[PDB]
Amino acid sequence: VNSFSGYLKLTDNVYIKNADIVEEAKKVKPTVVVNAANVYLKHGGGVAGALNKATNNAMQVESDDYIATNGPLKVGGSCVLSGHNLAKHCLHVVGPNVNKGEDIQLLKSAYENFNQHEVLLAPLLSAGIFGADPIHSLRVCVDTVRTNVYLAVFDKNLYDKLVSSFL
Ligand SMILES: Cc1cc2c(=O)n(CCN3C(=O)c4ccccc4S3(=O)=O)nnc2s1
Repeated sequence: VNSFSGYLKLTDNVYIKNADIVEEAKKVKPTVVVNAANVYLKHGGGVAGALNKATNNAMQVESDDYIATNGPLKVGGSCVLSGHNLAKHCLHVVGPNVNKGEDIQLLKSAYENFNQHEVLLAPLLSAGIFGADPIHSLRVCVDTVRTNVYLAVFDKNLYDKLVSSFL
């Protein structure tokens, strides 16, 4: 039993809710919140911009030190950093950005990072400003993630479409 509330159950391990991931993390304080990161951990917009703003830019400060030490992530890769005031940890995961021409096949590799954590609060990878089809992102999530994932979808119209079209 966990404290995630109001989710629809899609499969044995995947749950979904029309919610603002910033507000969900602030309420639940999950062990792991997933950020929709880029390889430079430049948290400018979309989910990353919102998560970072909620940390008063502390996420960006920590991320800049991480990049200065380690260099950029790989598309499809991830790193674990602090969750600041939102969660114990933040798993920064890089899904492919379609508006950069990146290989959508890398979306499965991106979701594989979730399997290293027993429970996560997450957005749909490569959705929003990353330019992929969210119905496809949900499909890849369900077919790749085996650990317990709680998906927050900001847009109510999209959530209904994802639910209604979910096979
Ligand atoms: C605070 C934040 C949550 C969040 C999120 O959940 N996503 C993934 C789901 N969405 C889309 O694919 C999408 C496409 C067109 C318009 C609106 C949306 S959407 O509902 O935001 N993307 N960006 C953000 S920014």
